[PDB]
Amino acid sequence: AGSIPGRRS
Amino acid sequence: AGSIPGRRS
Amino acid sequence: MGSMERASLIQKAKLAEQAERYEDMAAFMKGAVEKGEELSCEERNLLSVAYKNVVGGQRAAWRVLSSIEQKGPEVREYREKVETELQGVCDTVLGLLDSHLIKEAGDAESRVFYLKMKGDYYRYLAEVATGDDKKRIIDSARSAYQEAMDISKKEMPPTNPIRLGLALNFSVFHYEIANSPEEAISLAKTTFDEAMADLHTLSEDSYKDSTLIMQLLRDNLTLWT
Amino acid sequence: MGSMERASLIQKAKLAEQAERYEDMAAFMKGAVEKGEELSCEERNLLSVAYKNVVGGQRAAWRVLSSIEQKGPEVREYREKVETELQGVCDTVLGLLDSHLIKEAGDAESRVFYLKMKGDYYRYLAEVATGDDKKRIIDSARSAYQEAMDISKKEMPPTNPIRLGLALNFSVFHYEIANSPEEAISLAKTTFDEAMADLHTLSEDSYKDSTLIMQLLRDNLTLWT
Ligand SMILES: *Cc1ccc(S(=O)(=O)N2CCOc3ccccc32)cc1
Ligand SMILES: *Cc1ccc(S(=O)(=O)N2CCOc3ccccc32)cc1
Ligand SMILES: [Cl-]
Ligand SMILES: [Cl-]
Ligand SMILES: [Cl-]
Ligand SMILES: [Cl-]
Ligand SMILES: [Mg+2]
Ligand SMILES: [Mg+2]
Repeated sequence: AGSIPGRRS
Repeated sequence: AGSIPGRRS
Repeated sequence: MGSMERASLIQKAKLAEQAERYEDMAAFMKGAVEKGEELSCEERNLLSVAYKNVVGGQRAAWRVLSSIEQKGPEVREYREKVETELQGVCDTVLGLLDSHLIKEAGDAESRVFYLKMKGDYYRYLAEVATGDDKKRIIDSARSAYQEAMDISKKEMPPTNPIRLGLALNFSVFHYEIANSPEEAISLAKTTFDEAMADLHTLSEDSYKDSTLIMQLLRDNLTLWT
Repeated sequence: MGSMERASLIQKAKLAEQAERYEDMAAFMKGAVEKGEELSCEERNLLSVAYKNVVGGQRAAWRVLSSIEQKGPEVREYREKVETELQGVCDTVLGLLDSHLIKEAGDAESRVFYLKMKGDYYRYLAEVATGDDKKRIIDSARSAYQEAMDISKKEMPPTNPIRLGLALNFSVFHYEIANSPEEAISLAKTTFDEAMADLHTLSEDSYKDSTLIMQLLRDNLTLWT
């Protein structure tokens, strides 16, 4: 599962 | 321009 | 970095990001934090981006090595070396948060941001933990995320991107660390639904931010259900 | 790395590549070279892969920063920092080649491989050079590539992948460093044509290797013409 990325991209 | 890569990929 | 101006460290962190030099970025931002002043919103993002990218690469390498190890002493020794480096970076980030970012953070946005980071870096420590302190590491992550959740629910709208990213990461904690997949699914669903119902209040740019994170919640729900 | 066995350093270099930890890879291979024994074909490739990836990332970062600089002192200072690091890695590789890989390399395959590396790392130094030694750096690259070319033409078939990669890189040197685009085009064309005429002698696997590098020569010719 994915956590929040550092940047919107 | 491209030089030789480290690996065939 | 003690001899470099705060503003120069911030400027160089931005350059390091553009050059994809994330270890440099993290060192510049550590130096900026150590100047002792609070960080602005933009500066908090630079700090998080830098260390998230450094530890993210260490985690990916640890996972490659751990897989090989599971399948002489060299593989174990090298996995241990990468693991110790990863733990060192997590300890450094946690140390910055404890000295003294969290204690000086009074606004909900800053305090939630830092407590979310604290939960994340304890979660990264928990991913590699196997010893007598592993339960305590998991509980330290849980406690940080829980305090952040409590503040966010009282002080931020349900579409706030920090509140949404916190819920996203805490849901990953429940699923991947705490062996609580039902809690993870419940949190992601309730977060998604409460954000959906608040989108009508947002501008176009805020709508884009909130829906982007809602999609990340949905992506996890699709994987977990 | 003086206390680690040669075989363990080689094993860990292979693991580091799999984990995409190229700085570690380079450090392990430097330690292996410093054991003082010659390197096998596979070990030479590990050494080259490691440092080519490390310096390749430094070059990409230097180019980003140099572009920003061309478009306070911080940008120049940071470009200079990355440049000094890059020069240090190139100096380290050149030092390994000079102490004592080249002098112990008697077979055409090993000697050409190392002289091609020597040309490459002087070429990387030339990319960032601006001072009183810049002409000498360019000539050092030229001289290494030329010696490698002379050996390769006497001792290797025109489809040999090391001979082809050497010609590819020397052609890039002519175009990008020496301001000799016609020499670059001539070398790439003659290399391609002489390899084409020798493909009939090769097995399927050797054919695949030689045609892959021929395509790289063609890609450059298409960009340059
Ligand atoms: C933990 C967290 C959550 C959101 C943000 S952000 O600044 O609003 N931002 C950057 C990170 O990734 C994002 C994805 C989607 C929308 C906004 C963001 C920062 C930290
Ligand atoms: C300088 C050089 C040239 C070729 C080789 S290789 O081992 O034959 N190899 C690895 C590097 O990239 C390649 C592309 C296409 C075919 C073979 C290779 C090694 C070093
Ligand atoms: Cl090790
Ligand atoms: Cl404050
Ligand atoms: Cl600097
Ligand atoms: Cl020899
Ligand atoms: Mg000052
Ligand atoms: Mg020994």
